[PDB]
Amino acid sequence: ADAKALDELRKPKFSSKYLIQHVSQKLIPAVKEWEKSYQPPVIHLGRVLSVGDGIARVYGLKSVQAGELVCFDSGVKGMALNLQADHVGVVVFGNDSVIHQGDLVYRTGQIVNVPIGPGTLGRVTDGLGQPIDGKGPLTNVRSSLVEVKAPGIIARQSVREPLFTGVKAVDALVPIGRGQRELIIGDRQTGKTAVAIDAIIHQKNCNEQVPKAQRVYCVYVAVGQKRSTVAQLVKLFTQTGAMRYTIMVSATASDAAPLQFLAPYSGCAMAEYFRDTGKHGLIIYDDLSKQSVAYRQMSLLLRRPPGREAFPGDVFYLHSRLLERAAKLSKELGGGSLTAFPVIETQAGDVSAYIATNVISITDGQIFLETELFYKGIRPALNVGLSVSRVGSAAQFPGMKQVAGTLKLELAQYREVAAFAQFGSDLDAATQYVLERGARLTEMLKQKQFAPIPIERQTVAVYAATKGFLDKVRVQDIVAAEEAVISQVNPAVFKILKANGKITPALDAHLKAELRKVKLPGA
Amino acid sequence: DAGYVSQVIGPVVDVRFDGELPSILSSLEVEGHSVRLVLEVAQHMGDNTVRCIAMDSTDGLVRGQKVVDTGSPIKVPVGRGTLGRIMNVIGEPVDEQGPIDAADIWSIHREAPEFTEQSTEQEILVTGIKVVDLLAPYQRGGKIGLFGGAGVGKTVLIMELINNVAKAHGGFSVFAGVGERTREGNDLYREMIESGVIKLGAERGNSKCTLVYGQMNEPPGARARVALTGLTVAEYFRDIEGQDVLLFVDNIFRFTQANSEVSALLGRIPSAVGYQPTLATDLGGLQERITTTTKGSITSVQAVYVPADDLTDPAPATTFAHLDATTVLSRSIAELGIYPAVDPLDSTSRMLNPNVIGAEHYNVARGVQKVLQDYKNLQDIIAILGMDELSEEDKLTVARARKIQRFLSQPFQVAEVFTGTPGKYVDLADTISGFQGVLTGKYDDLPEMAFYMVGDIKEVKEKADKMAKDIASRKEADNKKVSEELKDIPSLDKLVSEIKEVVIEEDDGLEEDFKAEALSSETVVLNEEGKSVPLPKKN
Ligand SMILES: Nc1ncnc2c1ncn2[C@@H]1O[C@H](COP(=O)(O)OP(=O)(O)OP(=O)(O)O)[C@@H](O)[C@H]1O
Ligand SMILES: Nc1ncnc2c1ncn2[C@@H]1O[C@H](COP(=O)(O)OP(=O)(O)O)[C@@H](O)[C@H]1O
Ligand SMILES: [Mg+2]
Ligand SMILES: [Mg+2]
Repeated sequence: ADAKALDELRKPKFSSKYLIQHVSQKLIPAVKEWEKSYQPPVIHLGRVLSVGDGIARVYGLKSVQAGELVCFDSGVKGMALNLQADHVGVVVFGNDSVIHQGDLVYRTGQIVNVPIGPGTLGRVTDGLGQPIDGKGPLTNVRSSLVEVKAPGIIARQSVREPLFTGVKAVDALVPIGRGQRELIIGDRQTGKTAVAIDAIIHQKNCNEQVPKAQRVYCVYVAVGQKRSTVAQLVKLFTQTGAMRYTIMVSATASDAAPLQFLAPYSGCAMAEYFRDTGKHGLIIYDDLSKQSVAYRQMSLLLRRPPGREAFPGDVFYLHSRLLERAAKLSKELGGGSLTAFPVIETQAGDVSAYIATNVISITDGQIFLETELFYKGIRPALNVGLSVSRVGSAAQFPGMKQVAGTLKLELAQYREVAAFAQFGSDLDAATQYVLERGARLTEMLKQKQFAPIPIERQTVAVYAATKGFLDKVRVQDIVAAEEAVISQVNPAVFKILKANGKITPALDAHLKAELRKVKLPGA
Repeated sequence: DAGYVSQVIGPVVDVRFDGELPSILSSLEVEGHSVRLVLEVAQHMGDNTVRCIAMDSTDGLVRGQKVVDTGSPIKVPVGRGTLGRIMNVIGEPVDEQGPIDAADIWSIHREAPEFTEQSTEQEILVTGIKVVDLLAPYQRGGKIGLFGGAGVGKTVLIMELINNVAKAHGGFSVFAGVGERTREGNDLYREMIESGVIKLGAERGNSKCTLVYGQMNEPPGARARVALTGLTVAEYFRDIEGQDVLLFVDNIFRFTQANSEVSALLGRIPSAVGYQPTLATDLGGLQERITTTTKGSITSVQAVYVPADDLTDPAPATTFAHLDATTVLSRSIAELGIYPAVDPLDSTSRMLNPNVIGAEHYNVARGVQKVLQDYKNLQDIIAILGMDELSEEDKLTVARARKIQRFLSQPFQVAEVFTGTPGKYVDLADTISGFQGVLTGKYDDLPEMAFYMVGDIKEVKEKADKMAKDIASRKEADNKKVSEELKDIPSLDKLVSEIKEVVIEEDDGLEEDFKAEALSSETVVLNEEGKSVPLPKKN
């Protein structure tokens, strides 16, 4: 059975010819008698062997590349994922009910690509770039690969520009940066998308204010969501005007599993146009926990062996190569940036889940949203003891950095005494004074939905709480007390605070003067 | 002569050879690829087919693409020419400054040093960190593990170990960035231009650190081999140069994780929690090469990420046996604001021995761990009672241990860019005597949080001077303060007038450089001849 005597059998050893001389003139009239059932032989095209569950096994396709767009004869696109010795495993970009056994598969020649450019700015596309908003095809646009590698060490620079989100629980405690990847992680219905929508809405308020190059172009990637939630979100972005700077990639729950797998890469390539041209991008991978489930479906049906929670082994590389494309480029590459907000949903607060611990180790910061802080009135439900940021200083407002340093510090003294509030001894006026002030700082960070705050109005509202001017206010009406602090304080103190960037001591006098001129209705 | 691509499933390529298969661990080059694709032979499949792992992405690979054999494993440049350079997994310069001018390129695959060429001497590597140098002192020539989850401070701790030790070392260092963020690989590169550890241009040879980077965007073949690439540079400075080396490996966990991402595609059924069946011998094959021989020395500091703060996970639990020192960073210490967040009990070193560091350093180290374990057993009854009836013998062991938890914290030189206070270097004799006074009871005179974020014992003693000045402030509230306007304060309307005019061009900068090409509404495919045609109108 060894291959030495088996390849020796290539040499002729027949020693008789009473079949070779007989059937050679008998074979061609026998093949021609059944040639109605012969499909024509295939070499560089493809032919479907088996199709099912969104996976086509394709015979032929000799010269296809790995990860290459193929096209079936019914018009539906595919992607050659695992090139095996006798067939090609193709994931189907759509419904596999139009594919039969014996359909011709056509190689398109190109690796998978999406339209990128200024023409995508304002459109709702699917997970491959085709517009689903019903506004015609994409004009003023060009094609770019979805699998661009991340910029390396020599291409990047340090994250120094802020990119405020408009949520003062974020912008004071967990400051985002301009090329920073920050995770928004929490349970179901804890306000994950809210924190990300308030970031996109706040960029529209800032893009009509900054000189043409600090403008931030948002991309919302809606993976696995239902289609009516996405339409409920374009309606919010159009009535706000945020849809002028926003692209929306939406591979919904009815789409195929390779469309939801590819939509974070499709949306990142559209957001990489602004990073690679000197502009600034902001991408939200909403339900990145749903991309890994879509990628798990393809690999289990490509018969790749499962791992932790039946996920593929390379599911860390699924999210690490996606998020590392969010960078801040150097001056020789334009100076542009791209900051990512991936969203991971946990199950019953289990942070120790498999996909959850991967993206925590990939991203810079975390925004933890707990469902028990959500029902205590704290909205956004930010867990301050768990939400960290890698940049810390030099990526927030310099005026906020003076007044939020004594907020992150003084909220730690509030949590260290909350495990000592069942006895009620409250000795030596220390554990009771910080329990009165720390309760007045968590009510400061509470804010509404779809109404982000400018950073000059955030660094004045928390100026008024870490310092005096709110010491004799009840903890039930601080949320209405800032409407005195924002409106009744003379609004030219915000213009000089926005233009300076820090709280100058000439302005520290007027911020202490005009905060005594206001009458707070707390009584 | 050469081989051809038989099968591409993810990052794992099957290459078939018509006679003369390459060896296992040998390097293969793929001919005709867009970039330089390097395959390392993982196994022999059996029907004249080898199975490989790719060092770059396998997108674009064609079945039948020509693959040549280099006849050797992955060889990288080593020597003085790699100092002050950033290297790839395969030895390419990714710092965009010429080629790497290094002689005698070395294979990244060798076996461990033998049992006879092992050193047994134990000299203390003084760090400057008073939780490291007191409770789990490091060993020069030994192996240090910085355990801890995500966000507890492994990279900041390994950055303070660089500017304390690797700057005042004299010998060469090697940073091996294995599967980490490219942002912090750029932050390490840029602040070693400023500190002078890496010099560029004609003074390149005066550099003291070789960078080898295999970060998170790389495929799992490159992440699984870049820890051998940086170790090969450290093994050249140990063996041939005879020097003392500092090998900093950020997240050796990513070496074990990258071998797990290819393990099921190499045809291995999985072991426990989800790692490869070869988890203890792939990690043990790497860690035993990082030793101090009789030729030279390697002092290795390795960050070890524990998944979800679980020290019982088998990838950090396998690393514990390979380490002389162990710095377990805890999230519970970090959430109290204590930095570096070193667990004072869970951290262990081979140097914590009275025959090595002396019975005076040893007894104050065990005395701190005694009072800190007693505080951990008293916090059960404090939350039920209140700590007011403990008759001042257990209230003294609470008040002394709470001073010790603050005094184990320290400002770092690399952490002043996000904290504000400058870092402190504490000497070895200055922290043994500082922790003796809190233990024997010299410094109950000082308040409890005066020990927080200081250096020497003469800094807490002067922080209690500042803390009792500033609480003797805030006594006057009438006048002669900044809030009166007639001193130097302009009017709020005049202050607005010094705002410089910023302009807005209202066009968002999009019509100036873009090549808006035409995208076909039709789909365009290739026929049997390879020629571009429209899709045939037949379903
Ligand atoms: N700051 C806030 N103030 C008030 N309500 C809020 C706030 N943030 C979120 N909510 C509300 O909480 C609910 C959940 O918010 P959101 O949709 O962002 O959660 P989610 O985690 O994305 O949920 P799902 O898992 O259903 O997608 C909604 O009713 C939303 O309006
Ligand atoms: N020594 C330190 N001093 C002060 N803050 C620190 C220190 N180490 C870490 N931190 C804080 O905690 C975070 C975790 O640090 P990092 O080294 O990035 O952790 P890891 O590598 O374990 O994720 C930092 O971004 C910073 O906010
Ligand atoms: Mg949502
Ligand atoms: Mg790290």
